[PDB]
Amino acid sequence: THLSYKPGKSDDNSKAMLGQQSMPNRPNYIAFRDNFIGLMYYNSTGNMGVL
Amino acid sequence: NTYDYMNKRVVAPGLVDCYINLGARWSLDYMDNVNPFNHHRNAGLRYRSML
Amino acid sequence: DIRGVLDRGPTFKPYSGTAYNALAPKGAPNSCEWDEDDTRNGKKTHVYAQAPFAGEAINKNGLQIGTNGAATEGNKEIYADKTYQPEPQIGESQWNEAESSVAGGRVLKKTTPMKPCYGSYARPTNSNGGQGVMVEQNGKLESQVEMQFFSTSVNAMNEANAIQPKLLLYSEDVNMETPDTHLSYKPGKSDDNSKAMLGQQSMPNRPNYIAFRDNFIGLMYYNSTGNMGVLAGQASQLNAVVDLQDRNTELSYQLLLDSIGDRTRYFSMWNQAVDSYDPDVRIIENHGTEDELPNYCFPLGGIGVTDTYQAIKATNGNGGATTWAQDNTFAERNEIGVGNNFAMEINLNANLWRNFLYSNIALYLPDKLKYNPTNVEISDNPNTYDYMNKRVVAPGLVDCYINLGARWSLDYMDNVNPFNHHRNAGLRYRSMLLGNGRYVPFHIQVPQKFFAIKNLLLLPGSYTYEWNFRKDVNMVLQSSLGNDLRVDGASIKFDSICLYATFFPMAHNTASTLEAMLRNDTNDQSFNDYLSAANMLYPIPANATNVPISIPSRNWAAFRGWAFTRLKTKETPSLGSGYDPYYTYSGSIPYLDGTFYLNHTFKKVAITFDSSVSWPGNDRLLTPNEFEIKRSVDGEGYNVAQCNMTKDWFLVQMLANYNIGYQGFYIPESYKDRMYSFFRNFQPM
Amino acid sequence: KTAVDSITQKKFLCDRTLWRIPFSSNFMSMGALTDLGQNLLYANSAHALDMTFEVDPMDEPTLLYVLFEVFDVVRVHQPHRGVIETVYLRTPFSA
Amino acid sequence: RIIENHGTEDELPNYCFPLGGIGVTDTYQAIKATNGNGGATTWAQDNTFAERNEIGVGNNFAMEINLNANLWRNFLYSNIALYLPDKLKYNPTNVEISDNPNTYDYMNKRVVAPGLVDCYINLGARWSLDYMDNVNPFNHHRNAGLRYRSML
Amino acid sequence: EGYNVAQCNMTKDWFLVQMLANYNIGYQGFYIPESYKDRMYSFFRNFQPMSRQVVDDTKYKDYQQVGIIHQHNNSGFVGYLAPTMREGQAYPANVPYPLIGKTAVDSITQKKFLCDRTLWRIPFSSNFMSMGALTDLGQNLLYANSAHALD
Amino acid sequence: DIRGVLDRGPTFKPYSGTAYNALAPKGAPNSCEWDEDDTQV
Ligand SMILES: [Ca+2]
Ligand SMILES: [Ca+2]
Repeated sequence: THLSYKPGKSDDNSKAMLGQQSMPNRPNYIAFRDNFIGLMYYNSTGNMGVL
Repeated sequence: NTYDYMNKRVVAPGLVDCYINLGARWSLDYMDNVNPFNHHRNAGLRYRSML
Repeated sequence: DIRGVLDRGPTFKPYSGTAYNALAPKGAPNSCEWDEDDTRNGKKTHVYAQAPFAGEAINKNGLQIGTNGAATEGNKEIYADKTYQPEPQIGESQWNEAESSVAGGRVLKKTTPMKPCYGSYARPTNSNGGQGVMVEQNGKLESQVEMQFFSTSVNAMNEANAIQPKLLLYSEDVNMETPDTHLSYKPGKSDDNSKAMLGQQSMPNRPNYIAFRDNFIGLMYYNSTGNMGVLAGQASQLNAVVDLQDRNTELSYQLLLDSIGDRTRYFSMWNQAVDSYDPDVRIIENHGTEDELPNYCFPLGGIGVTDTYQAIKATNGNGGATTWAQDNTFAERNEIGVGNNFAMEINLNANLWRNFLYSNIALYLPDKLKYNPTNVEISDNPNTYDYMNKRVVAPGLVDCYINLGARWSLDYMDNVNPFNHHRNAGLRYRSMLLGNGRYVPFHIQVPQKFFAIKNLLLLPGSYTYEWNFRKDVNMVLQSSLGNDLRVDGASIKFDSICLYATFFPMAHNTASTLEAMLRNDTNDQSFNDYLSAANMLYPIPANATNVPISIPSRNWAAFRGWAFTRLKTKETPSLGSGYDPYYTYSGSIPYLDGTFYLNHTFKKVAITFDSSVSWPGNDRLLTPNEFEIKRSVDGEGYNVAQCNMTKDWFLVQMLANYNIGYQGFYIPESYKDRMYSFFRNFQPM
Repeated sequence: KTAVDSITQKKFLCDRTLWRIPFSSNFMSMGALTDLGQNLLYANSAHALDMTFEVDPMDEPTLLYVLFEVFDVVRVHQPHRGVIETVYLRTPFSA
Repeated sequence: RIIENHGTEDELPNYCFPLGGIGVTDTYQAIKATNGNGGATTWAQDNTFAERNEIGVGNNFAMEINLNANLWRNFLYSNIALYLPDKLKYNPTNVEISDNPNTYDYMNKRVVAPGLVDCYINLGARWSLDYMDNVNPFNHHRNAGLRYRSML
Repeated sequence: EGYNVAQCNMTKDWFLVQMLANYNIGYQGFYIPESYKDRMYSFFRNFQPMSRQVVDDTKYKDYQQVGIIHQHNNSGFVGYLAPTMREGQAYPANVPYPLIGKTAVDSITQKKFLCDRTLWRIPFSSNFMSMGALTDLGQNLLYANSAHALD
Repeated sequence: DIRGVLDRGPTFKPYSGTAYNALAPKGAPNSCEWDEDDTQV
């Protein structure tokens, strides 16, 4: 979470700070692409494969 | 580009609410040019990332 | 190809629920003030409101909110503008936010009516959102908002001019409208703003879509001897299209389009979207809800009550008995609770199920189970929109307990035409195609549906091609509820109509060869309509269970068979005639797009040639001389398929549809069994 | 444990169809022009038809929708340039 | 069969209100403004306004509640929690229970702690619980065919 | 608008070209192409028209443009320009404009479509059909015995 | 057929909302005690 409303500036404990609140961070997944696209070079004169 | 900038820029709820373009099956003009696949609802990306 | 302008009238609401302040409670009124008899007699005025905004100080100018530090008069003050300040919605920040000194707010005037916050609108009147009405003085528009200072009531106890101010309310005037909601509990007949009127409630009006029918049915005159079309050779001065009042074209095109393709997908060009209905609205799979856990709200700040307390450091005893004392390290007055924090409570799921079960079934019950309202004027015309909007239907009829745990449909709801609804997905799609407003300029393409020239390959020449179109407003359109449309005044005007056609860039000589080859006598064109049936309609007076029909002597060469069904007279225009004035229903004709529901309302049928020789012939059927469709419970040995029907009628239907039945039944293949079939649309309960 | 005594009801729904009875002698469909349609009995003589219906009562006026099934065919001929002629046949219930 | 937990979408608190809309209340009284001649400002009491009016100040009384989350828990519970293996349960307190470990009474009157499965069990992972695999998943009221046959 | 079609804004010519180049339907009257010829990356599986109406700004005599900051609906029950604790007081709402009922406003209509997830095609045929893996015009002599520049 | 070790950084979060006291009202703080300066000293 990250504080979605911070009334004060200094983080010191104070009477007002009993009013701060929160909000969950947005989700983002991360994985391997479809069909591993890009995992294998192609189409580039630099690193041509060999059979 | 990093995460926190995308996580802490806040946007007013009022821009979209249950009184938007009522009755009309329709897409928001700001959203006809934003890649609709970099979007967390995506089933394939979700499945791959869980796997 | 047609271009025109459509107006859908005043009675078109395309959404369930309302739009304005929908979160506010359905009995909460806005800030206002009304008049009470003095207690001549100087009638007094009472105020119900609150002041959310917090400011600095109050003087005879108003409430000060700014401080221009570099002002010419030192630190001159900045008072809120009376036209839009203070904003209605600006409030506090934190859940505690201890009270300020002064405060301000907005409040209506006694002149305008009072309506609950749920469903309240008033158009703005300045660039910054002001709602105060304007008045022309000296030829220029000016405002009328006027302060209303206020102050403690403790006034009532000691002290004097020490009376200082402590809450300025700004007060004005609006042009309040309630476009899509109506009153559901009005306590008094009179309208003068009482004390009790602060508790009136409002609810929204049933959604009601209006759009073009499927495949643009009704837009072109077919089967009308008065206004038959024409496609003929120009010089011929002789016709080439003939028609009778029985060739029922539109249903035939419906069925043909069913046969050679799928239907559960939509094509925008011809409005191809058949009208479904949710399988759970018609038939209820009610088995309660999952609520083993209780739900519970909580105090915005977590703990609700409290109880000051005092630190007591343990200045322990001396020798024996343990004494105590006080400490000065801590504070002196502390907030502390005891026990479980105060909490409210709600059952979640059952509320959602109950809301849905009321809203999607109960409002459509047959009219004879509803009761007029109190203290609201309701139209005396039992077809218009208002009547259907304002009757009251007891929620106790349908709720969580009805037919619990059983799969069933209510006997009241069997004969209600279930394609007139608002979850009929095809209707929603079509109504959204045009747009959600009420003034619509449109641009459409209509097919040609008469079979005898539907596919004919024309050959070179000059032809006269001409046709007629309807201007009626309940034929070419269709509602969602079934209300008339001439009453409510929705109009439609055709401006330009142009004709398009496509060719093939065939090679010259090849086309010449084909033309010469096809002009010969012996290779002409043959065409056959899909339905290939007659049409007979016979009246059925109310509360009768017997219909005889006789056909006089005639020959029957090359017959095929009988099809039949039943229809409601209120939902069927007269044939042939170009305009049926006695027609006052704009729902969905079954006779013109194939939507039948009365099929279960039959008992049996019997046939005879020359009044003495029955025709199942020769004792084939289990009953002697009659097709026993359905038996009542007395049929101790012939009910089949765990339901009402008899075996033999089941056998006859299964044969005639799928050629199954002489070797044990089973589920016929997919592609052999289409949407309008038998087995796709069979439900025992 | 305390269930009251009860009786049982049953009924079916047949939304969105037609009821069919074809003119075979075995209730099958073995080709469009059915066998009984050309038998000598029903093609070279006259006959009179009587149908009797028993239904379930209602409250508003209604219509019985009967569909006799026959053939409807059209032959279209066009000898010269820009002249088209046709002929129709609708067997019994003819024009 | 497979618990596929993504959390729930809740970025807005959902609040409930007072049946009337305005919170507490405090009597108040109207005043006017006879000029403060040569001096500050007077402050009298006008007679046109009846001298007991209702008014709240600041915001209004309100209570909070988390709709989506609450629904999800109900769910997981009612649909996965109860069917756990017998050995993960304890007898209830001060109520009779038949000793025959098969009949309905025993099958019902036991209690299973909703702490074992929560809104955070294996959160974010497509997975299935160890105790559940070797327990039949066709004996379950979420069944379709069994429901259809029971209702028929 | 004399040429647009399918209740959208796409000229008839482009619709004809697309339908022919994809499924060779278009010389016998249009209809929904069959399933197996219409896969995921097809055209007709990725074509959606849409339209709406909004409030005109030159005929509604009492039009008053309103910024975001001064817009209030559901006031006193929601936040102010953020997802935080509720603020404010009850009041009639200022502006979602009305479009239905006895009190409509002068409105205009807008139309557009969405066709993501496919390529726009043009076949190099004489009459835009798929008559063979090698088109006919590619064999036409004038294109196979000289050179030409393209623009 | 490859094998390796993958690290998705610190910005990896596969769920909407959170898992820590999800029901608790957003505003409320937990038990605490802070300091103030008494000006009457
Ligand atoms: Ca009080
Ligand atoms: Ca008081």
